[PDB]
Amino acid sequence: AAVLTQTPSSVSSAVGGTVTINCQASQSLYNNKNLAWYQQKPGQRPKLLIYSASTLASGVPSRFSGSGSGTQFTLTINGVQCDDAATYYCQGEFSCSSADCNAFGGGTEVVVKGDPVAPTVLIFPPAADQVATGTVTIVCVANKYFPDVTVTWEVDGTTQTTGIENSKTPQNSADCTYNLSSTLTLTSTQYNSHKEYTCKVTQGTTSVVQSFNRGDC
Amino acid sequence: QSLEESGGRLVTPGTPLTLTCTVSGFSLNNNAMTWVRQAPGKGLEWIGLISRSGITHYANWAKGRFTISKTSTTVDLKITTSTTEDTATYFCARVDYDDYRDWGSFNVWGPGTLVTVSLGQPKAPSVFPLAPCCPSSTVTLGCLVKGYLPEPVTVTWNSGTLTNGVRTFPSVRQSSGLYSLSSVVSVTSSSQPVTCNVAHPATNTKVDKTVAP
Amino acid sequence: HFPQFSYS
Repeated sequence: AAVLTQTPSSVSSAVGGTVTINCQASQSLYNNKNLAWYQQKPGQRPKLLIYSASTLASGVPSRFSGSGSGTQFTLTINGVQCDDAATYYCQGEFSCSSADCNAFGGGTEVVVKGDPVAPTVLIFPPAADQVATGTVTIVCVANKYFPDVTVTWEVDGTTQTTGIENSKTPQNSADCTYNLSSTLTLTSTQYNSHKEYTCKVTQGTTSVVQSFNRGDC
Repeated sequence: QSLEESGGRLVTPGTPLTLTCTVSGFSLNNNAMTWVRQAPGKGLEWIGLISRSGITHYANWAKGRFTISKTSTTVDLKITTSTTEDTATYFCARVDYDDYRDWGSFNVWGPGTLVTVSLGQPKAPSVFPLAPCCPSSTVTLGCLVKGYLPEPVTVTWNSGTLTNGVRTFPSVRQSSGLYSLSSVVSVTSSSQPVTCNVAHPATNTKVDKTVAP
Repeated sequence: HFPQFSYS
């Protein structure tokens, strides 16, 4: 068989920094140099950046470059920008007679560190028609922030240990910021038998909190 | 110059699936094509390809369960027997070689079509408004889109004419196997009510919810 | 031979 071992699996870089990603083939590539690199923005299709190890594809900025031959290949981003937050994949062609004709590396998630921005927080009590369904879902949003946050929920002061689902938007292409939704799901019986619902968003040491009382909304 | 995949749907484990890639702007008589997939949250995985003259090549993992065929304007992927691990977005792509050289790459891609191999039946979302607890000058409103299967849904605001200040979060699959997401929009106190439009192709449903502070 | 894909 034939594989590409791509390292690192993830990396974070400040704006203006340099990121190099490595692809090591387990056997020589077809034509010695047929290794390509793709960018994939979250939820989007892959886009070819580099082919034949070092050739820049159509519509690719000059800060991307590639090098290598034989079994060791690299992609470099020279002066990373917020828009470069993405997952990158190498792809090698092999002789079809001796291996799979093509394979991908496992990917590298690149996080770009922009200017620090503290979140603001919003909490959304359940619409009136939820509780009759037997389940209640409360939503908390953390707005426009960098770096990452942690979210905790408190129901009458008790930190919740289940029922929480988080979803983070892709980093903003201009300023690197995230947005986050955090959802707490309870039974209607649980919801109706507690009062204070708190979403706590912590960045480093600094927490921001939003709360409501079921009685008030 | 463009590719479009179709056929993604909810699939019962053990049953067959055919996907199609419709090609615009070139003929498959002159262009090799490949299928690639990506499981949710995972990496790209090569499946197989078909040459200009119709020679097929498959990944060893795929041989015998995946079949590619084509016309001059379409290329298909048939999965003989599907399993949970086949849940993925499936992409078609042009393979970049000619009679003089092989560049090695896949240089034109479709948007992908989503295959969900799972127990369950198609289930339409429940849509609930999101609004703050009880005027503020600037307010975020939204819609929670809960309990649907399969992906995707599409959420627009005011029929797609409200764009600025929208954040539609990635879906999350709950432990039940159903999906949920929220979409929020920032408005101001001078705004008229905002309407979220939630479409779920798998159930041919379209639901509107109008939200105001 | 070449293109490699155009041979079984």
